[PDB]
Amino acid sequence: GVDIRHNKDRKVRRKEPKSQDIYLRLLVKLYRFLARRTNSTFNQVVLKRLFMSRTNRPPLSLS
Amino acid sequence: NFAELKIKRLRKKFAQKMLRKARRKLIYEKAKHYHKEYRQMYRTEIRMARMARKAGNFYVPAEPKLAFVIRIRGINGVSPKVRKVLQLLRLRQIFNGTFVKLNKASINMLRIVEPYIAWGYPNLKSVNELIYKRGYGKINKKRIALTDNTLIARSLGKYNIICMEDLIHEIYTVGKHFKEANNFLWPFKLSSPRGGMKKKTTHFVEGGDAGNREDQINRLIRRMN
Amino acid sequence: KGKPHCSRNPVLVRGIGRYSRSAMYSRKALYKRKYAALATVTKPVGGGTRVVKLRKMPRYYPTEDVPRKLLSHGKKPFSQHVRKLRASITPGTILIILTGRHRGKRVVFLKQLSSGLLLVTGPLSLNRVPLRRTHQKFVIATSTKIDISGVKIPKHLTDAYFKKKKKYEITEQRKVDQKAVDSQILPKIKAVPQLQGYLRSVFALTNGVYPHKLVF
Amino acid sequence: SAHLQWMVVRNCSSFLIKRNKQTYSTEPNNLKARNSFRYNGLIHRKTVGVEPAADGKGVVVVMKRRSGQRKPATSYVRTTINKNARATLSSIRHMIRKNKYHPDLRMAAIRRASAILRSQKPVM
Amino acid sequence: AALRPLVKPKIVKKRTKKFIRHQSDRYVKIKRNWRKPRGIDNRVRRRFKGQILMPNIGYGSNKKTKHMLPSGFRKFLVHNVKELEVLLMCNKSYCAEIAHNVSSKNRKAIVERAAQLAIRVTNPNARL
Amino acid sequence: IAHPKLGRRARARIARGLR
Amino acid sequence: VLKKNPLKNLRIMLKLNPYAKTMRRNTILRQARNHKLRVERAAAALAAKSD
Amino acid sequence: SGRLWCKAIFAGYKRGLRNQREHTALLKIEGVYARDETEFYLGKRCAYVYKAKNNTVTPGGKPNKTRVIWGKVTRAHGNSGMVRAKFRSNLPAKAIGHRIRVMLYPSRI
RNA sequence: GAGAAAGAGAGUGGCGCGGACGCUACGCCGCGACGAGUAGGAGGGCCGCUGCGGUGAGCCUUGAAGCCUAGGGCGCGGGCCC
RNA sequence: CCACGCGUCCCCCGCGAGCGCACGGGGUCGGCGGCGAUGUCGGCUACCCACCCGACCCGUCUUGAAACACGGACCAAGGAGU
Ligand SMILES: [Mg+2]
Ligand SMILES: [Mg+2]
Ligand SMILES: [Mg+2]
Ligand SMILES: [Mg+2]
Ligand SMILES: [Mg+2]
Ligand SMILES: [Mg+2]
Ligand SMILES: [Mg+2]
Ligand SMILES: [Mg+2]
Ligand SMILES: [Mg+2]
Ligand SMILES: [Mg+2]
Ligand SMILES: [Mg+2]
Ligand SMILES: [Mg+2]
Ligand SMILES: [Mg+2]
Ligand SMILES: [Mg+2]
Ligand SMILES: [Mg+2]
Ligand SMILES: [Mg+2]
Ligand SMILES: [Mg+2]
Ligand SMILES: [Mg+2]
Repeated sequence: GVDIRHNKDRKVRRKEPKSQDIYLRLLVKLYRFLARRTNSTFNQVVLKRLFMSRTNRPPLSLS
Repeated sequence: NFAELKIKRLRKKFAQKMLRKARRKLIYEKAKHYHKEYRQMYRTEIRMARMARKAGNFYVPAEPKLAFVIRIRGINGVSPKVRKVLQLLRLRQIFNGTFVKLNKASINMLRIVEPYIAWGYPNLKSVNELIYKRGYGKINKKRIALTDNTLIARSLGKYNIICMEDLIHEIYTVGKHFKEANNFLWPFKLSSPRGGMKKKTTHFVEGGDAGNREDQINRLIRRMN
Repeated sequence: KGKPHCSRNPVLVRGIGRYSRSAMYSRKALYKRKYAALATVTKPVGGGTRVVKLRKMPRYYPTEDVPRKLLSHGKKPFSQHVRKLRASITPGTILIILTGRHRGKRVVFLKQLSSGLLLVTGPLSLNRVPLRRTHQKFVIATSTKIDISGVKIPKHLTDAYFKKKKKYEITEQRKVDQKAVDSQILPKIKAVPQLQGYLRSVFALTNGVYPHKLVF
Repeated sequence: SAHLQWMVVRNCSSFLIKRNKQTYSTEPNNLKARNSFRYNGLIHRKTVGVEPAADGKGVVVVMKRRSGQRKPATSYVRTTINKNARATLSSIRHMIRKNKYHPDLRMAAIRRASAILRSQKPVM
Repeated sequence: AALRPLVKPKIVKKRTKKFIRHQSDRYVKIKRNWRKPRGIDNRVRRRFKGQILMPNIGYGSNKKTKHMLPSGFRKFLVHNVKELEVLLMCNKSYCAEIAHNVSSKNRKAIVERAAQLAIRVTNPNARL
Repeated sequence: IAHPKLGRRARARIARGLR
Repeated sequence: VLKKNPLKNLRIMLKLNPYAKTMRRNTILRQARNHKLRVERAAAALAAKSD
Repeated sequence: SGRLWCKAIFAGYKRGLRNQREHTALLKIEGVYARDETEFYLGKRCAYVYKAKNNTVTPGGKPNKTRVIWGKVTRAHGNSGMVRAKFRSNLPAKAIGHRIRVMLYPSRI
């Protein structure tokens, strides 16, 4: 065989949001494109942050 | 107008064609100089053994610095120290094989593992046919079979390793960047030995196949390859 | 335009010329040979002149269509393959036909035709085998030859001549070619004693007869 | 808009039909009749459609005009083409190409016109 | 002749026998529809030799030749005549099938509409 | 010669001299 | 890409290593030349057998 | 007007002790009994010829009862001149110890 | 796709009306390595049952549900269509 | 011999064309032959039978079940994380 351990073989992170919101998924369709096709990593961070959950993107305040 | 655009792109295409052709002349004359170097390396040891014999003295040759290590025993029931040293030697499947340069840490790592491997000192023909027949490269942690010189040059160009025979020169004459060239090579997946094994579970001294057969590994790469 | 030469590299083995690139620079003499730098017809019609378009657009389009293949290189068509015999077959060899309705019969081999096939007659006076083609693989070649080099096989008989048309009736030129080659072969094999009885007899395996042990 | 409408119509429309591990869309102006954003006949500002005529010869080509989007009665324009098979396809080709009128599916319109004309010449 | 498809590959299937559930041959109460058996001493579940096979994923068909009939087509279950203008474009890949519950005087209308639209029907002469 | 920036004039000179 | 074998196949070997063409030219010339030399020594030894 | 096939006997399938692999016949050819000697027969068309109840076709003739399962001879086996064959459908074990004809016609001579 | 940080960048002076497929972006495609499993945990079900809101200008006395079937089939399978 | 020419200052001694063959980013033939209307052609699977190899009966509690461990004659419906 091969002596791999397959415990951590699967990265747990999100590929898409768990929301069926459609404006959020159209923002995803725009930033999938901008992150796939620019070299700037701001778009990858904004893609990963549109992917997140409500408790992972908490509201900052105006202060 | 496009009478300028097409001649500019033709000049660029001709420029990169001329660049590629000069690279191929570079690779040619480098392989020639490597052939000359291997001639001189092979005749130097014979010439010095001859001069020692005609002076009556002996000539202990250079203690060999490059081994090829093959995992001969399977996954099942392995002690954990031996497990960790095997998976630092990158011998995970059975009948894998990696090149390993020799020094004090490495020899003792090998004789912790010694019942599980067969390792020896490979010839230039062994290094050649291992890189050409089973030699693939760990590119972007994918196992891309080495079909061009660009697969080797894009990963190992910064160590002045730009073609496959230059990779062979590095592995055989263990150079400065042996770590990087060998770690570029994926662990070799050899077949089962044609003709067979005399005994898997005992050392080569004891009428078996484990352990350190010295240059009799060049009998065995030829039939596991 | 100049008259073409042939390849100044004699072929040493396949794919390797006997002369290197600098020797061939010298032999080609490139050193003194350097250099520097539809769809419409207009026809008259009795009106005016009408610009007919040849290569017209298609009338129909199928609702779903296959794509184009990838381009590969060495896959030549059959008519331009390279053709080989065995070593044991030279013109004049007696052969043992193993597969047709003329199975087992001993036969004089004539020549190697253009589509790989052998030309064949164990002469029709002897064992009723005409000018036939036979496949090289399906044939045991014995070591019994005749001095056939002084015959004139007709040049008008090839694969297009023996290839089937579509009751089969023998034409006249079949008989004429059969006679014109048998009159040259049959006295040449009556000169070897007991050879015509050999060519009339048929090969067969009896008890205690094994083809690996037996030399032919 | 168009993507906003597609994010609703993509799964819960009534023209959608899902069986036998296939999927289709039975909407009135769908070239190739399949469920896609590219070919959908309701959610675009400009759309062609290829239909057989009420007379049993030739093809009515449906265009969606530009101005009256929210006005479904004076939105579509019919043109009946009752010609030979070559000039019917040439008319559909020029109509979609040289107007630059949604050229994603000029070839799909030509296929569908040819399939209708195949079915409209008599049976074997 | 019939209506030939676009492309007709050799449909290689990995297994042709069905999977019968373990000890369906013994009892009548055990219907032969496969149930992976959760026994702790079960000779099949732990894969002995010479036993009833289990339906792993590796027996899955090729994706290019999956759900593909021996004629080269794929089915599509059709209820009325308005579900053949659907396959008007998938003429060369997807073929039509008429449902069981569909009447005769509608089935023959379906059949002649599909004969006009050049769509092959799997059961074109069903009831009559 | 054969590495791109520093061998640019060299490869250009060879390309001119090939005529 | 399908990995063709540079030890059996030849133009893959030249695609990886263009000096292998002149090494495999010079060694075929060497084999043929040494073969002619040994046949000439054997024929001279047969002339010595006749003498 | 005589025999044009060598005599061979379908000894068994290619097998281990607790496993057999039915895709490969083991053929024992009469007269050859060593690997030095089995070299002539490699690649020869072999055939298992059998009769049946109802008539089937026969090419270059009229229908009769006899039937075949063609094959070819792939590689030697053992040291006693045993050989391996592969038939285009696997042989029934009806055929154990019954005469497979092994032809001559894919000749390499 | 090409061993080499970055432009097939703009500026100032010395006849024939033609071009396949695609992109349910939850879609489609390309590379690599991998596949044991009880207790257990998780995911996907265009697997299945009963009922409700939508919908198929759905099906049905020119014969629905059910039941039987040495018939044609699909799917690894649950099952399903004839 | 993977060496190409010219013109000049120094020292020590960037666009030439055309064709063609192919050990070159995975198979093609621009090669063939037979049989076919009342007895034959194709259908792995599904019906019966034969032969070879394998092959102990399920659930369960168990350190360990084919067990001389207990439950089970056979079938249809009901039947247990709400
Ligand atoms: Mg594995
Ligand atoms: Mg696991
Ligand atoms: Mg995990
Ligand atoms: Mg052990
Ligand atoms: Mg062997
Ligand atoms: Mg038990
Ligand atoms: Mg257990
Ligand atoms: Mg598992
Ligand atoms: Mg048994
Ligand atoms: Mg119990
Ligand atoms: Mg208890
Ligand atoms: Mg107990
Ligand atoms: Mg337990
Ligand atoms: Mg007991
Ligand atoms: Mg008791
Ligand atoms: Mg109890
Ligand atoms: Mg009881
Ligand atoms: Mg129940």
